[PDB]
Amino acid sequence: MSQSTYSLEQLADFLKVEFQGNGATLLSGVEEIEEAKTAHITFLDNEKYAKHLKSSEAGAIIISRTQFQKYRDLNKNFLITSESPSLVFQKCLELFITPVDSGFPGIHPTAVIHPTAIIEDHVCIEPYAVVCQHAHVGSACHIGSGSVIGAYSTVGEHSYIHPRVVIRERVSIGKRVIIQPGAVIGSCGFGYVTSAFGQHKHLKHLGKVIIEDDVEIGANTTIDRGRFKHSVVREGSKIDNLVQIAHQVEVGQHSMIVAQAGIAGSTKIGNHVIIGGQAGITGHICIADHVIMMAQTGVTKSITSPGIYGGAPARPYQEIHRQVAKVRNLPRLEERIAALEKLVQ
Amino acid sequence: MSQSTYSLEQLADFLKVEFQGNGATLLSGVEEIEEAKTAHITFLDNEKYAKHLKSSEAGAIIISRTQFQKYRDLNKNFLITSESPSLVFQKCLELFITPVDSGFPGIHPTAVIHPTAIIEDHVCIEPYAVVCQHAHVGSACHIGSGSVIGAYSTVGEHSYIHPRVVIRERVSIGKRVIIQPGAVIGSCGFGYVTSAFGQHKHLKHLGKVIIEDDVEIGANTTIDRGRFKHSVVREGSKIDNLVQIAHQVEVGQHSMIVAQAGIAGSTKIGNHVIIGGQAGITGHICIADHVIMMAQTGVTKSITSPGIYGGAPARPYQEIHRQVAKVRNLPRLEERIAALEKLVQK
Amino acid sequence: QSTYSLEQLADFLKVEFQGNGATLLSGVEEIEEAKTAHITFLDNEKYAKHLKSSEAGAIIISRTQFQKYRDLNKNFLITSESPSLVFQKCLELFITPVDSGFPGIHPTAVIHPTAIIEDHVCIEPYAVVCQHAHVGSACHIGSGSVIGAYSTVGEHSYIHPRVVIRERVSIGKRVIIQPGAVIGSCGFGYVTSAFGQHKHLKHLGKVIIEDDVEIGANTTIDRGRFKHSVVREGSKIDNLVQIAHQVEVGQHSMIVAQAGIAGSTKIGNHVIIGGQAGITGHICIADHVIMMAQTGVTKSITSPGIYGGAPARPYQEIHRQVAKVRNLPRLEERIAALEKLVQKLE
Ligand SMILES: CCCCCCCCCCCCCCCC(=O)O
Ligand SMILES: CCCCCCCCCCCCCCCC(=O)O
Ligand SMILES: CCCCCCCCCCCCCCCC(=O)O
Repeated sequence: MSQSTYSLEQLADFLKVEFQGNGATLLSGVEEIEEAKTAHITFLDNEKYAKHLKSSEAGAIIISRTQFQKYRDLNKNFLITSESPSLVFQKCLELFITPVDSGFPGIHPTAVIHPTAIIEDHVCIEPYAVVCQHAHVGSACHIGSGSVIGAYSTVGEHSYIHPRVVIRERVSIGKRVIIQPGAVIGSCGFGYVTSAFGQHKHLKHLGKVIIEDDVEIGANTTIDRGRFKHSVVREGSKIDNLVQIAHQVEVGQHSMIVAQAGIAGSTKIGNHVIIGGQAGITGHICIADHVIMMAQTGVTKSITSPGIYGGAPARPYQEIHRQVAKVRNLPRLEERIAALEKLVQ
Repeated sequence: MSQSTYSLEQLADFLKVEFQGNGATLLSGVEEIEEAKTAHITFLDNEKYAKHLKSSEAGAIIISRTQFQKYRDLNKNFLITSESPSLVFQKCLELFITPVDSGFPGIHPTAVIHPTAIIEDHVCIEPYAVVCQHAHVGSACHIGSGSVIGAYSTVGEHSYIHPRVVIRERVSIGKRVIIQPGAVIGSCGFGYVTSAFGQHKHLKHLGKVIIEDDVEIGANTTIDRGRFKHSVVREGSKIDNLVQIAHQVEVGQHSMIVAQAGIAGSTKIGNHVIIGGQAGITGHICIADHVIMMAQTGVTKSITSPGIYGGAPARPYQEIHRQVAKVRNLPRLEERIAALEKLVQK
Repeated sequence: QSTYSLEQLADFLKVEFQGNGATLLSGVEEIEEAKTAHITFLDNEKYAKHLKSSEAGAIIISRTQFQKYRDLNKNFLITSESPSLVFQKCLELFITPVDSGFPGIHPTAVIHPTAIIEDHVCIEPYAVVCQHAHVGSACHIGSGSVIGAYSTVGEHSYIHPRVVIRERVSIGKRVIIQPGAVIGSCGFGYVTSAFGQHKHLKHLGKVIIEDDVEIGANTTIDRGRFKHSVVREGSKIDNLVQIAHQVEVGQHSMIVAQAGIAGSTKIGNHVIIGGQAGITGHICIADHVIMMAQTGVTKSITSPGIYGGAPARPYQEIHRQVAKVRNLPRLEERIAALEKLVQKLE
């Protein structure tokens, strides 16, 4: 609704934060640091940008105490914080732009709930959502339009599920979980026995999917259920869009899987891992904790020790960095085998 | 059986196109030029050398004025146009297979429409679709069965939204846009802050997504919203299936993204660009106008000049072509040290 | 969930046992962490090391494999069938499938008067069956799914929730389709003005899914401009897969998650396409060809065998290539020091 302006000083008092420069500077929105004019509050997160600070027009830059110590002399208007400058920036963001809901509060009449399903306090089920037999929908839970909550599936308190998500049977979603539109949770794992005449016999997958607390699942991401055990995404992990997660995959706590990456069956990913965009990881292997996998990686063996890895096959960062450099240098190496065929003897 | 027969001349008059050949020739279907028979209507590509034309045994051949000039002397039945042969072929095709909707005209009773939302005239909203608060659906739109138009979002006139599409809140769709089944427009960016030794906190994404006119978005493709700025697909760009558009990516006009490709956050892609299938582009870069990236390209840095690119990391095409070759020639280069090490006399 | 003894299990399975047939067992579990109460099996090799020291109450094992471990004092169940299959027979003794609790045709189903629905068929809340569709007997139509105009579903097929089937698609007998899939979206074909502009062409071809095909979650299959796209019988397709327009997938082929096949390409019978592999348009893949994950096929393949890499090359050749690439620092040695006989200046 708004088109609000506030004074630098007003913003500071709001943010409960120290400031230097004109208290009366007028600020009408937020903007990233390179683009920002005198109308905008902005931030610098960590040194990545730097060059963009002394030239910036920003009428206010949100800064940390160390960065203020580092940039003290520059003639800018600062808001000095001890929290993440990006996280203080978010507070400003939320001043100018407020979230918006669908405008269908509580349980819409068109929402179908099976008699055996248990509905908790303060829940919101949107038009045309379907809750199946013996499902548990938690307290303060949001279920979006045309979403499905399958048989025996449970959705822990404060979870938010966007429009057209499919939560198959026997899936348990933890607390404070966010699922973007299109996500499929609990699809059949891709398991066959090929007969001698080359015909593929389906193996009925009767496992579960466990998605733990504070996990996020992206748009149109598909997580398959295990054959008999469980596919698991552990507490705090964040999964981007269009991601494959095959039967009996386990993802650790506080891990990140970027868009369009895929992980084959019975692979375990450790805690605090990053899987880069469009990466691929085979079945029946492990990734150790604190591993970062670059974008477009093909990982063919377990990665046993922490560090950065890239390429396909995946090799440690230094080894692949060298490999690329040497491949670019083949023309210059043939030139050296050339000069050598200058031999008279 | 064929629902229809026409004479060359009858069809010429239907198409509003000149003809050259035998006006009485009978025509009862369409086929591609290398498979067409006497009863068939076909078109001349734009490629396809003279040999394709000559040995074609087809009742009629849709051709352009320029091409005709070059092939005046050939005894074929020609349907000569100043438009694109294919576009004209299209109309011919539509005489043998007629397009079919779902059979639910106008606004279905089961559609749910928030009182605060404004639905223009002549709109088709199919069964079980939801239109949220302060949404605006323009005149002559189609909202597919079960699709969702989010809070405050706008759809321009003559847009076709197929079934089970999610348009999230604050999304702007222009005129004549087509969105395939299952697409997701305005999901949240993948943007987090890291605290407590690598725990990831959610950052509310409150920017919009802007889709300009004549843009097409393929099936199950996902287009995230910016953090505060906007994700933008410009005029006339066409996006395939299973594509990822990351937070606040800007795509130029008349650019093409092929299936399964992905652009990471905050990247600019200029006009007349083509991103081949299953490609990846990192965040915070630029692709100049008129760039073509081959399938499975992995782009790591900006591209500032036009032309074809491939490989991962992406290099100009000339480059990865020599590379593949020198790599392939590795044994034959090692064989040359199996000989240039025998000469080690004294 | 109950308990059985080895002997009872052997007799149920019609399979021979070795070890003590009094051993009580009550569940299943992967080969490593199987206790005396768990049944397990061995059907690859990468977990074979876990056998010597595994504690399973029962190990289902092939006649061939049994030779290598029959000396160990583990309880074995020995079969000449698929160990995995025999294992499945056990699995189903402890866990049972669950339906949604909505039998037959839910009153919210919206069915067009001109559609035909056979006997003994389930249609779950808010499904939408459009004009001139036919749904065979013993079919399951999952919640919020769409069956488009003139589309048919063969008997005993299972459509999971939120599946979209567009116009003129024919699903064969006993097919499974996972949530989110999209069958019969528009092919990615445009007429490109010389000027750069891209013009839409309604795709009107039919799409055919033959009996026993399985299609994965969120997989998208496009229809041809006017000619047909076919998935021949028995083929299994995984999640997030792109099948572009006019593709023929031969019979009993496997396509793994996130693969993509480009336009009007023909895949043989008994073909395996690995995860994230890509195949260009207008080419051919011979019978019994196996692509590895992340393969990039750029040319037709005609000889059966294992293929990998990008561009695709036969197994032993890409192996050797990776090998010679890794070797490059070592090969530079034999060069650096080969050059350092400019000491032959004397
Ligand atoms: C230095 C050599 C590394 C090997 C080259 C491949 C990956 C480089 C890392 C940057 C990202 C690659 C492009 C994919 C981007 C994406 O999908 O989001
Ligand atoms: C880039 C596709 C256009 C066709 C022109 C031929 C260029 C060679 C194909 C690029 C190499 C990658 C092969 C995978 C193809 C795909 O994913 O669709
Ligand atoms: C980009 C490939 C060319 C180079 C040589 C290719 C052989 C090794 C790469 C195989 C990747 C296997 C990773 C599995 C990915 C997945 O499961 O989806």
